[PDB]
Amino acid sequence: MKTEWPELVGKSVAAAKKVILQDKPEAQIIVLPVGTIVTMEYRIDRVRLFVDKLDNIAQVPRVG
Repeated sequence: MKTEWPELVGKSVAAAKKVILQDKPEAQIIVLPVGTIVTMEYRIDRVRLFVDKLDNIAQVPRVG
């Protein structure tokens, strides 16, 4: 189980989702502005995409 996609930093949401869904077809993908405060709960189904103001991936996407 691959759980992180560092190679997607700087990519658009559209591009990132295409790669993630190949690896984890039933992923629950949520998009949030980078810096958003989140809780510590671990959700194995989820992959949060933290984006910058240009709508590009700003932090390494990971399961959780």
